[PDB]
Amino acid sequence: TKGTGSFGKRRNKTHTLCIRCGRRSFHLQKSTCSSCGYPAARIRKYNWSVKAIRRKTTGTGRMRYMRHVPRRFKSNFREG
Amino acid sequence: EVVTREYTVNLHKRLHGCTFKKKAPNAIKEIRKFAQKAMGTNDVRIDVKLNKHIWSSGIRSVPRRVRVRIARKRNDEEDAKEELYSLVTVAEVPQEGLKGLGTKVVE
Amino acid sequence: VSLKLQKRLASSVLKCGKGKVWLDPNEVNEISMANSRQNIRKLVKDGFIIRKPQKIHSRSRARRAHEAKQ
Amino acid sequence: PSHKTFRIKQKLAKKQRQNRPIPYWIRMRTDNTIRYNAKRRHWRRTKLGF
RNA sequence: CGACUCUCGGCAACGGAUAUCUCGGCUCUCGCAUCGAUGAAGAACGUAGCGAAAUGCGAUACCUGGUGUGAAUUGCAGAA
RNA sequence: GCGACGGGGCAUUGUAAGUGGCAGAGUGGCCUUGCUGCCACGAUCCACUGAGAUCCAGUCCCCGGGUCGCACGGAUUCGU
RNA sequence: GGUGAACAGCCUCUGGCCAAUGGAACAAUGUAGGCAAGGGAAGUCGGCAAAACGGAUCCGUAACUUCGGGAAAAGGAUUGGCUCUGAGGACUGACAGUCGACUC
RNA sequence: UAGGAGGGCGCGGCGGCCGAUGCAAAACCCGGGGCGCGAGCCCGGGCGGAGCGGCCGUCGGUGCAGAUCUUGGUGGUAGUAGCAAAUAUUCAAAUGAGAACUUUGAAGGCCGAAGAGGAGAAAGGUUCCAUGUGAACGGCACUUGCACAUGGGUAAGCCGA
Ligand SMILES: [Mg+2]
Ligand SMILES: [Mg+2]
Ligand SMILES: [Mg+2]
Ligand SMILES: [Mg+2]
Ligand SMILES: [Mg+2]
Ligand SMILES: [Mg+2]
Ligand SMILES: [Mg+2]
Ligand SMILES: [Mg+2]
Ligand SMILES: [Mg+2]
Ligand SMILES: [Mg+2]
Ligand SMILES: [Mg+2]
Ligand SMILES: [Mg+2]
Ligand SMILES: [Mg+2]
Ligand SMILES: [Mg+2]
Ligand SMILES: [Mg+2]
Ligand SMILES: [Mg+2]
Ligand SMILES: [Mg+2]
Ligand SMILES: [Mg+2]
Ligand SMILES: [Mg+2]
Ligand SMILES: [Mg+2]
Ligand SMILES: [Mg+2]
Ligand SMILES: [Mg+2]
Ligand SMILES: [Mg+2]
Ligand SMILES: [Mg+2]
Ligand SMILES: [Mg+2]
Repeated sequence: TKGTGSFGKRRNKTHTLCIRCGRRSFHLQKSTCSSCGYPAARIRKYNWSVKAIRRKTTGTGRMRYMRHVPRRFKSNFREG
Repeated sequence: EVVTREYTVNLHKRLHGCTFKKKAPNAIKEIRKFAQKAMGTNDVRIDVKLNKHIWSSGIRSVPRRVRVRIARKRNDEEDAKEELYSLVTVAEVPQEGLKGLGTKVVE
Repeated sequence: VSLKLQKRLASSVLKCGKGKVWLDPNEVNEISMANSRQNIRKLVKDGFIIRKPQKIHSRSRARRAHEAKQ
Repeated sequence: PSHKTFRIKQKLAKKQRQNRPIPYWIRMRTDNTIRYNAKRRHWRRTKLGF
């Protein structure tokens, strides 16, 4: 029946890890991430969840490159 | 004071009406109670051959009488609650059977 | 002085069931010092660790039965 | 399972390197407030979900 | 005389209120205009003598170089 | 005296193991037998045997019948 | 492995266990499982629950029927152990020899 | 009562005035003394260890017993209900501070092979193995462990992909 008997039959993964965002949201059969929208070129995000936006905007990671643009703007991007 | 004596224990009347999965386990307990009153020893050690005898017919058929010898001895082990211990063992028996055997004292 | 590592590795070395392994009850310390399959095989040779014989299941009563159904 | 991918084996390896109590000398540093590892994981209590 | 129940006081518990704080938040105002195929934002894995996280960094990996300063870093050890 | 054995009484079941049997449906083998032969197998039957086993555990009796073993108790409290 | 038609149930060998908190006692009321003189559904909304039947061999089997069924209808008898008797075979050179596991 | 108004009390800032405090501020505690019809207030004693108060004006996230109110903490219930499926354990010895529960030996039992046996797919992710261990955890306990700590361990032209 539903409930305990039916919960024993979880054996098959609907989602697995996504290469682009890293979350367990890649739907194997549909072949698209439910979180970031991969393989769609643009990223999946909505204005009806501002909280989900701020979990993944700029600044929540390293900013490997854009961290240094403020310092380069001062000194007007000098090239040695 | 060391003494060794021969006893006949009527296990039948002691275990009368006992649950089957407990009779031979309760037979061990009544051997132990018997010896404690027999020698005034709260420490009774049952020899492994006596244990084998009581279990020979399984768990629910226990010998109706047993001839044992009880030997009071010394706790030569310095670390012990009490001075003495008992060693209850199985005892050889004549072809006359248990006919006429009272409590004999071993030489 | 638990001898679990020795009761196992005796079954495996003697290639038998764990209920058929006999470790000598009077020299647990020699057994307890052997911590290896090599050391167990040495105890095997010295008679400190034997293989208990198989329990008895005879077909005499079946043979007599079949020999009376003839 | 025994059949796994390299990518899953890689992530499982990192998860193991992170199940360790903090070094004792961390507790001695100036202006320290770390008491214990607050992220320790046990395979039977919290599943990785991956 | 006692036990139990209720009660008053003293002491001791339980718990974290109150007070006193504050490298945090909130609000207002000002200045400026700077991401990306020359591969961004984001994700992953690595990386320290002793480190898991955070912070930092990329096999040159808690840094290399230049310049300024001018004698430390520090939980322990070591070259100094 | 008590306790444990043991003996007797009382009772339940229904004739123990072993021994022997010119008991036993029959069936093989071997004798110069000759039958009322000798060996071997054989459910059951018969005598020893109203036997054997059990019998207070909530049964009865036991001082000349018997074998034994026992403590000289620890501990707490009470004045009308 | 044995019983048996049987991967049924029941017992055993290889291998594996005795892991399910223990001790004492054995009131009511429970729960699970039995048995009950005489009667036999009178109980109850109601045969609910239980009991009765049950394998195999031989015999025998009605109405009705779409002629295939009904049918394992119904109704009877038998069943252990022991000691025998007969039948049913193979190969080898209407015979001789040897062998032979199984059924009735 | 519903309702309206006046005069007060109390809390926190701001502008001003007047002050207390390491010779002990705030907060809290008391069978301490008093004032006021009351809201409240003043003092004593203690605890504490660094801030605080009164008056005028002005301002506000300004007064709780309730909302099956929100969050946290705490009782009675109560050492109570309860720990009862899967037949079952017993004797010696070792160990140990401590053994009904660990280990060895012996005995008695069970699964009875469409298994309580031996191996895999999925799923898990180090649970595997050794050594050690204070607490916690293993709804009794434990010397013990699928726990904790430190180490070790997965080898392919032929098995797979
Ligand atoms: Mg549904
Ligand atoms: Mg399915
Ligand atoms: Mg699907
Ligand atoms: Mg009874
Ligand atoms: Mg789970
Ligand atoms: Mg007889
Ligand atoms: Mg007779
Ligand atoms: Mg058969
Ligand atoms: Mg079968
Ligand atoms: Mg009746
Ligand atoms: Mg009726
Ligand atoms: Mg009626
Ligand atoms: Mg009626
Ligand atoms: Mg009616
Ligand atoms: Mg019915
Ligand atoms: Mg009909
Ligand atoms: Mg305010
Ligand atoms: Mg308010
Ligand atoms: Mg309140
Ligand atoms: Mg109100
Ligand atoms: Mg209780
Ligand atoms: Mg229950
Ligand atoms: Mg099969
Ligand atoms: Mg292990
Ligand atoms: Mg516990």
